[PDB]
Amino acid sequence: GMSNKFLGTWKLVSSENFDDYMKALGVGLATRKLGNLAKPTVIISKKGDIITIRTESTFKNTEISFQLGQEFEETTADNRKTKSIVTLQRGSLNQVQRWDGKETTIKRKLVNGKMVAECKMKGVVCTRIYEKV
Ligand SMILES: CCCCCCCCCCCCCCCC(=O)O
Ligand SMILES: [Cl-]
Repeated sequence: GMSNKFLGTWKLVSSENFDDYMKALGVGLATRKLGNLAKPTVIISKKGDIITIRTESTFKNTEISFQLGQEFEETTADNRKTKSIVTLQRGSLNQVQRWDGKETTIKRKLVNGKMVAECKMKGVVCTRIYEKV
C-alpha cells in the first residue's frame, strides 16, 4: 500500500502553473484569485485501509476519505461533482476525477522528502510542492 511517509501535515512551498490549470478546469477569476493566494495545508492520514486527504486554507477546506481503487463521489474545492478513484503506481498516489466526460489527474509522489503534486487537465500541467511539518 501507500508508503507511511505520505502520512502527516504538508505545507505548500511552491506552485507552478496553477492559474492555467484552474482555467483548464473552468474555474472563474474570483475563485482563481483565492486559489492563487492560498498556501494550503494538506493533511494525509490513514485508519485501517481508509485514507483521508484534508486540505485547509484560510477561505476553504476540503476533505476526502477513500479506499484505494474504489470509486467515490467527491465535491471539489471549485465545486465540481466528480467520480474519483485513487490508485498507487510505482509508489505514486494517483487521483483521477471524472465529470461530464472530462477528467483530471492529481499525482502525488515523494521526492527527496517533499511531496510533489502534478495536476493535469487537457494537457495543462501544474506542479505543487509541499514540505512536511
Ligand atoms: C485550496 C483552496 C483554495 C480555494 C479555492 C480553489 C479552487 C480551485 C481548486 C482546484 C483543484 C485543487 C487541486 C489541488 C492539488 C493539491 O493538493 O495541491
Ligand atoms: Cl491559505
